[PDB]
Amino acid sequence: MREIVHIQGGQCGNQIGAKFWEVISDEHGIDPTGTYHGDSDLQLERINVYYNEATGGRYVPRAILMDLEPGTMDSVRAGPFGQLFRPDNFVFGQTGAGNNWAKGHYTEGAELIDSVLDVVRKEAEGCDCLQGFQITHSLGGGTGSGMGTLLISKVREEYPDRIMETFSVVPSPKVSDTVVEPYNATLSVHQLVENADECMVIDNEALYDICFRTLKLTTPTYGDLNHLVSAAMSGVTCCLRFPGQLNSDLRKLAVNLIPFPRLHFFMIGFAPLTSRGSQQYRALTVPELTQQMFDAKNMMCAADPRHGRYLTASALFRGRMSTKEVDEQMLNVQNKNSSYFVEWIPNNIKSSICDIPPKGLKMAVTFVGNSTAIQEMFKRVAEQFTAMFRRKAFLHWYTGEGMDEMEFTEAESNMNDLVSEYQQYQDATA
Amino acid sequence: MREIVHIQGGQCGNQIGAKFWEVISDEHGIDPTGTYHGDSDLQLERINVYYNEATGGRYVPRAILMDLEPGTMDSVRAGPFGQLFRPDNFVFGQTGAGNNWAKGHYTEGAELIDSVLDVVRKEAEGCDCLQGFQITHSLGGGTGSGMGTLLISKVREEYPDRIMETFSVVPSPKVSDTVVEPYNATLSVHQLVENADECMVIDNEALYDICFRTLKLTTPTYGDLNHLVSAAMSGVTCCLRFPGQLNSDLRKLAVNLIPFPRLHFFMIGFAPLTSRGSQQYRALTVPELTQQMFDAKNMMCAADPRHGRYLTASALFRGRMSTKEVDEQMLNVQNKNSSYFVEWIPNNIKSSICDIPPKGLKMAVTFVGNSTAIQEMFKRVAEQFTAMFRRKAFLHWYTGEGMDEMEFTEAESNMNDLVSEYQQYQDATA
Amino acid sequence: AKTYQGKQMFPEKIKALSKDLRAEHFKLGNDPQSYTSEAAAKFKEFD
Amino acid sequence: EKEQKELEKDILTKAVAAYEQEVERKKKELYLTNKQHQSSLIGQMHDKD
Amino acid sequence: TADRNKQAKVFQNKELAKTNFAGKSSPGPAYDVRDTDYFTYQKAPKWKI
Amino acid sequence: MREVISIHVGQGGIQVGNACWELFCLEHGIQPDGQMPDDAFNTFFSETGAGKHVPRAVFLDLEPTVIDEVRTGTYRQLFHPEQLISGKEDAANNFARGHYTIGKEIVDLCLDRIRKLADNCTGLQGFLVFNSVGGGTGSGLGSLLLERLSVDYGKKSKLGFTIYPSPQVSTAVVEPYNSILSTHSLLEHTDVAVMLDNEAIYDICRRNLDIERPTYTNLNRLIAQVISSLTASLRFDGALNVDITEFQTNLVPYPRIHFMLSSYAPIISAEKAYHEQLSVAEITNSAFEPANMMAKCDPRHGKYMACSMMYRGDVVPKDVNASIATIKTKRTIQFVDWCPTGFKVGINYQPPTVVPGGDLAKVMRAVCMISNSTAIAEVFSRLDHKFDLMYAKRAFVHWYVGEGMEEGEFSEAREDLAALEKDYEEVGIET
Amino acid sequence: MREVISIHVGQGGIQVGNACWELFCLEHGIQPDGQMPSDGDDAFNTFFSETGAGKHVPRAVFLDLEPTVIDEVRTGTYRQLFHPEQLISGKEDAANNFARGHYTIGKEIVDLCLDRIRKLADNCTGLQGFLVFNSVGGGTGSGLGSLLLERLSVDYGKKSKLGFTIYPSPQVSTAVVEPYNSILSTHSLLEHTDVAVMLDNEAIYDICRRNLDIERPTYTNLNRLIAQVISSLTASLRFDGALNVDITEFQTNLVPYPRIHFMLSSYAPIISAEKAYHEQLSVAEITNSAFEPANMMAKCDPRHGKYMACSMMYRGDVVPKDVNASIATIKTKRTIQFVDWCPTGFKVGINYQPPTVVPGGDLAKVMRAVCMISNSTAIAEVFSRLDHKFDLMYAKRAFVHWYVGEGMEEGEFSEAREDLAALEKDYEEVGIET
Ligand SMILES: Nc1nc2c(ncn2[C@@H]2O[C@H](COP(=O)(O)OP(=O)(O)OP(=O)(O)O)[C@@H](O)[C@H]2O)c(=O)[nH]1
Ligand SMILES: Nc1nc2c(ncn2[C@@H]2O[C@H](COP(=O)(O)OP(=O)(O)OP(=O)(O)O)[C@@H](O)[C@H]2O)c(=O)[nH]1
Ligand SMILES: Nc1nc2c(ncn2[C@@H]2O[C@H](COP(=O)(O)OP(=O)(O)O)[C@@H](O)[C@H]2O)c(=O)[nH]1
Ligand SMILES: Nc1nc2c(ncn2[C@@H]2O[C@H](COP(=O)(O)OP(=O)(O)O)[C@@H](O)[C@H]2O)c(=O)[nH]1
Ligand SMILES: [Mg+2]
Ligand SMILES: [Mg+2]
Repeated sequence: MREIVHIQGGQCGNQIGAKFWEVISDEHGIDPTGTYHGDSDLQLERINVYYNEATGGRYVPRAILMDLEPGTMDSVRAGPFGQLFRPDNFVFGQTGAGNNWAKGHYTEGAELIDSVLDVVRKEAEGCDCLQGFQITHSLGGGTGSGMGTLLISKVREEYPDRIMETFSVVPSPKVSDTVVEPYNATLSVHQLVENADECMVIDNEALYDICFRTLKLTTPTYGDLNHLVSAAMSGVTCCLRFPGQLNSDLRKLAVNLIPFPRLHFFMIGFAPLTSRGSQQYRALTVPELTQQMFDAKNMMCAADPRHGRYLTASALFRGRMSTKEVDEQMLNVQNKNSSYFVEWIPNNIKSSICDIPPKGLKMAVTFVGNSTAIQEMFKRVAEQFTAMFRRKAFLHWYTGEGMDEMEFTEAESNMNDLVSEYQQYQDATA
Repeated sequence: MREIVHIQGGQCGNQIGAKFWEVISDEHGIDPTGTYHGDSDLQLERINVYYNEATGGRYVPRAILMDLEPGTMDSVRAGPFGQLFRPDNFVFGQTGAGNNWAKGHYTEGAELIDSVLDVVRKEAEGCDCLQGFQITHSLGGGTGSGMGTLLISKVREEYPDRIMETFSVVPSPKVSDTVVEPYNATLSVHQLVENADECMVIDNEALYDICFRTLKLTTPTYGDLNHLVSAAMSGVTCCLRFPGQLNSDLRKLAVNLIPFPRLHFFMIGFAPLTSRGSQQYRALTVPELTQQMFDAKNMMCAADPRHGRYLTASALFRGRMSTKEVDEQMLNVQNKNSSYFVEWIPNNIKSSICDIPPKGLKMAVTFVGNSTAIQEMFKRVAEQFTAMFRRKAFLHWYTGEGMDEMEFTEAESNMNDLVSEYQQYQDATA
Repeated sequence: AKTYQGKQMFPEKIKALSKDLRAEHFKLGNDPQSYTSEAAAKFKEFD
Repeated sequence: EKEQKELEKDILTKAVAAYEQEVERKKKELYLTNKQHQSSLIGQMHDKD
Repeated sequence: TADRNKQAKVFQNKELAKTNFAGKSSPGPAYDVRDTDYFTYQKAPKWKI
Repeated sequence: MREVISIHVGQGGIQVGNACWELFCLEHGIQPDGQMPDDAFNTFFSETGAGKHVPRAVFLDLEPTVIDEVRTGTYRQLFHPEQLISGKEDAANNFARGHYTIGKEIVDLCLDRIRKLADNCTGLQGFLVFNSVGGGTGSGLGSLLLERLSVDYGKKSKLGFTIYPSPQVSTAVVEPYNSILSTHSLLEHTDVAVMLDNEAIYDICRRNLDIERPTYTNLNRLIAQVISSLTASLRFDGALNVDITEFQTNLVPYPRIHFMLSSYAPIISAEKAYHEQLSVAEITNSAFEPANMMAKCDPRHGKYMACSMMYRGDVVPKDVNASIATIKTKRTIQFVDWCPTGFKVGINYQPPTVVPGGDLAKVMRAVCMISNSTAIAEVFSRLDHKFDLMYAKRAFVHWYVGEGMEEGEFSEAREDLAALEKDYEEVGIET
Repeated sequence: MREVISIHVGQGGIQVGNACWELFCLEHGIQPDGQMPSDGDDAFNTFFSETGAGKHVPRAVFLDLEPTVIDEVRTGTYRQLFHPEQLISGKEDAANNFARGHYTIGKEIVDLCLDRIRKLADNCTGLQGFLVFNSVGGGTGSGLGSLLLERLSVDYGKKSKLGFTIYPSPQVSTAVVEPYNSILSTHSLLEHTDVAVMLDNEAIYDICRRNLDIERPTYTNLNRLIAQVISSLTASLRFDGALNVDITEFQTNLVPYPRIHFMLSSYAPIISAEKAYHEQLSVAEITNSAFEPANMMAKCDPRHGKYMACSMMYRGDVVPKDVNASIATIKTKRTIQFVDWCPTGFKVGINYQPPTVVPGGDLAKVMRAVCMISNSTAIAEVFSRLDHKFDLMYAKRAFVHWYVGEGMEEGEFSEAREDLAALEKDYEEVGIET
């Protein structure tokens, strides 16, 4: 029941998806051949949320992989747990968007999306009671942002009442590798805000920073960044698959974190994280978790919440713990730092307890917070975008296939509208 | 009882028939020497439908192999299972028609067809109570469409109350092997509508697409294409040879499919069809079967069923299953796609169940659907026909063998009148 | 002719590099856990 | 039904594994067919020379 | 919502070589290569009286 | 039980006729003596009852050197002794001699030999006739024989393999004369004519075969290969068989238009044969290349009426269909408006054979095409212009008139070419 | 399923093509006769084409109007590799005359060459673009190259073309008329090539002498460097990498405007075995040698102008996190300055295949290397000095009678000068600040 399908798009998205299914399968005890070898009966009770049952009793994930380049599949297929995916679900072209939003949205995505949208119907129609969709993609690449945002429109257009999530990676100027990142990122966020129910921003800059500061490992790699995101992804829907004191599905979090319909851009963080040098020195307690929960450096974004005011906060506790400690700690944090919390919404922190902790850690926490500090990331992207656009630089490739300048200007104003509107509540008082 | 006789003509028909008998023989466990070596008692209960008993305890198919050249007949005799056919039933000329409809219907048609009716009359009278006839042939060739269509006319005038079936292969525009295809295809349709009780159209283009995309096999061949069609022919009469929950012989299909006497052109398909490397990820269930069964890609014709509306449809199921599960699927598919089903005829899907699955599978379905979208093929064939006929190209051969151009005018109008009368019900409303 | 001659030159490193860059290198806390629910531990059958 | 469901597991894995050899065998013999057929030209090259 | 055509565009295997070599064919037989053996051989001498 | 009889008249036909018979004998394993060391040889040969086989062919000529060359060669024991018709006085490049003076006393024996062969056959498919058109007995006897066979047998199919003069390379000076007079005979008496001028075959040998000094021995081997590919479906089983009667019913839109030109592929020497793969997709591209046309004509100057290509080897039905659709995509190749589909395709299993001492490299795939195009109107125009120059001052006329031919026979022959050309121009214009 | 076709025209193009094809054969492990040794596939499909059994055929065609260099290839150790009919040779050389190779002789070879190009392109399914090599200072190089580009443009359309031209050096020169045929060739290629690379000979001499410690460099040494550059540029198509970059991801990241597609190259490390192992050659330091001005492969100083964009490729065992720190350090450095309307100006690619070492060569074996391709406003100086040279020559109409009598009109030289002046104005107005 309330099962959800998985869609990953682009080269960056597939890497997230490949590691995510490795994390979930280990949690549910599914071998790379898809045969269940678990120990407890709870591991199979709610396995229909993410998996489908085929002939012979094996389990196959309900994930749809898309791209515009055939190089992507042979790396993910040849990797560990690459045999779980149904070969019929691979849909992608042969040319590639070339880090161009227009190509991935106008001239090639349109011709191909009819095929991928079919298997989306096949997966969604087979569900007895669909809960929602989740999309993984990056906002710095062409096909990831291009086809990725266009699916958001058509999926929403056919399933309006369902819930929608996007784990989007935005480009940061500190670590940037493509000169047209400001262009395609600006256009995507225009279409994303109209359709996505919940959006989550993840930064490579913060992921590199958290690895250097907390984990203190000498050389991070794309495996580490993928795993940190995948750990937080499973925590969001953990209580949906396992019992707990206060179960809280996807819809419940959406209601309690969105005061107004256009404010649905969250930043997430995970705890506890510690280097194995100090792993045996730390003491795992509920007060210990919440201190690292609200740490500014622990956030998966470079937007500092201390530069703004929290609107709403959500905490999902995992493990065997008491309710009184959970309730009292949120109250104490909300009182010790009352300056950082907007005042006309009293007690604006939500809590949930699931008593099946992640493997390895006795207790763990995922944090989802809506704060006014995220506006500065849209601003700094806009500053770069408006700098290049005034001189018409790198433009004839976007305008060479039907796109025109009014689309860029229209995206500029609406994005500027969103940020100006988003800081309205930062200074608003009762 | 209620047995049928098989008549095959032309190079295409003989290859279709040769593989069809091999499929039936394995189904009933009949060795190529005519000795029964089956395992189930049911395999011998209804063997008189297709086989005639002979002295020594061997069975001989009641097939009339007819042609104008000995080249294709010598090949089918040298192949496996070629010793089943009685040598008397091989009737063939020496000169051949050669893609000339006039030659195969007027010059060499009249002088040789006296012999074939002689053996047909012998076979038809011998049986206890005849059920009907079935003919496999190609409309793109001379002898197959020329003498084949005269054979039907002579038989129909002698057996007016019997069932007549033809499995017709029409020439598609994408794949063409003869330059004179439009002429001999148009003339046969004029004669085919007046006499045939049921007509089924097959495409070489559609069969190639199915093998390349669905079966995912690198080396298709005419042996493989004939395999798909052979399974379809065995499916329609499966419940006539074996018991089941709902028995529905060939005549019962006619009543529930043809609303008006001139609308008897069906398009068929078979399921499940899957690649041999991806059959371990699928699940064989009734809901999964009906999705592939109603898919436009699975259909054995180039016409798109979603471009028109279904008048009536019929599905035959083989294997063990629950009737409630089948009935709800027909109801559910009708409600979800009410736009594609004509409204002034409620409950326009017929379901039948037989409890003998095909060898090597646990479930199978056969789909026969009278859809208004089949008018596309008559449109494209006429468009090619009217292009050639305006310049009188390739016409001196037909007028050179006792035919006149007036017959072309009658054929063109009657075929055109078929399309107009057939499109009328597409937009008909209550 | 003197410069270009027939030269003797002679994927494991590629695979080793590829697997490492998707690897963990840092694992997580070590697992002492056994699955048990909160509603099943408190409510037990009594004599 | 639990056993027959498991009884379909070993049948399927053997049938799929068996299918692999025909894919490999056809490729192996095709190379041999071309290898000997190419070597016929070297005979033709010498005869022409 | 996908017809029979415009679906083969999706990549399937290395078997698309049998159907995709000549989309960018640089059309066909547009150039001439007739009697271009003047370069590989030596032309016959032509003599004035 | 299917038979074809081949007629070889003149020196040009006989020497091409010889090269056909090393290939036919080699395919079926028949030794030059004629004794084998199932019934596939029945198309060309005939069992003698015990042992040897004799060809179903007759050689006609008036000049003994070429015939006596055959009767003393390595094939002296193959042909029937009294089916090699040899004369005494050569026609000597004169059409009037071979049609009015010599041919009146020659055909009677010739039709007797044809009758004896025909009565032996039971399923006679048709006749094949070989003759160079720019010669005396080549056209003089060929015109007479075709006219006589048109009334003796009637509806039988006659295929003509002629060798028209090259645009600028020739060995005779009066050949523009006897070529035109022959056209008026074979236009109304031959079901299928093939364009096989010599200059185009020189270019193929120089470019593809890497031969710098081609000879008449080399050319006839190429022509022999085309004959084998054309009739390969009659004696070898295949996936798609095409009979002899399935050429006129598919390549002749109107009775007047029956002139087609052929191409063959691949033709590559062993030095660079398998330095490339020779896929089925590329061999069909080489067939349509204008340089590979066996006749000196440019298909790019006109539309295509109909196309018939025969595949032999290990091809499969998937790949021809993919290749044909590619050709229709091409813009440089344009078909006539009233013919949407114009390809007739046949597939055979027997690969082409290799003759010892030859030049062609052995391959597992081959294709031979007979194409009907409006571009063939050029060859008639250029020969018509040559005839106009000489006939302006009545040169060489006194030779023809003295041999019983009327003065005005040239005038009625010239008008036929003008009538023929206007037919091609009329057909090509779109509606 | 991705392919690319390489065109070699002129003696210099053929000479560099020989070296690059030797390098590719060594890298993919194919013997010079074409046969695979002894007995992981499709790594060669980018450059080669399987014959169906054993040997391979390169996707290249060799052009020249003089057989002196071509016949060497047909006789040398690589006589069994190339297809015999794709090494196309003429009979009379252009003799340093652009008019001869563009109006008199070049029009007899171009049809056959395009037929060969069709016969090569119809056998490929994923052609990313064309690679064309030519030396600009020669007659047939400039003439046939320009005609080839002009015909390929109309015959193909949007297919990318990459030209690795070799402009004459500022003061070091071989011929005396080579300023003349450079102007016309530049005018022809400006509106017909998509990406052009500047590879003048004088700079490569300095790089060799300073790094490889060669006191007498020869044309053989220079060609190896260009071959290594091509291998680094194209390895991302045919080898597995962490952050792949295709050919089409150049014309979306390197050329801000359609008329500005002239760009420089730099390679590092270039070092001999005698001092290769005295340092660790970390990625932090090799990226500094890439931006070192004297290491640029073209005789142009980036310090005299702004930087537009920089697309630079790594190969070896480089880690993505290490690249970012070096890029941040470079951006922090003040001596290198970018245009204001380009906040982010780096495109980085990472590949796993280390640079293969040629036996008997000069370079040592190193675990890491970087190839840098930059676009900058500093390239304006190379045209200005060539413009001055051409003006000095054309002031009193010298050597012109050798061009007028071969079909070129008198006024052709005037139009090319206007094109060069407009191009310089375009760079100046692009480089000006807002
Ligand atoms: N293809 C081919 N053509 C030939 C051959 N020998 C002669 N010809 C052609 O025949 C033409 C002239 O005819 P001839 O071969 O001299 O003999 P003919 O046609 O029988 O006429 P007569 O001289 O009267 O015997 C020449 O223009 C040649 O083109 C040959 O061996 N092969
Ligand atoms: N990098 C490099 N450049 C060369 C080489 N050989 C010649 N060049 C350049 O080529 C220019 C002159 O052209 P050539 O290579 O001699 O020959 P071409 O370009 O075909 O012109 P033609 O001599 O008329 O045939 C000179 O200015 C050189 O800069 C070489 O081996 N390596
Ligand atoms: N977390 C993570 N990010 C990646 C990975 N590979 C690439 N990226 C990011 O994705 C961005 C480039 O996106 P791209 O691959 O072009 O997206 P695409 O156009 O959809 O293929 C870069 O800025 C990288 O930071 C990975 O394996 N893991
Ligand atoms: N399904 C199928 N079709 C075939 C086969 N062989 C030929 N055809 C089709 O039949 C057409 C030719 O018809 P033909 O054999 O001449 O018909 P006939 O004249 O009656 O013998 C071709 O276009 C093929 O597409 C076969 O084995 N199976
Ligand atoms: Mg003679
Ligand atoms: Mg030179």
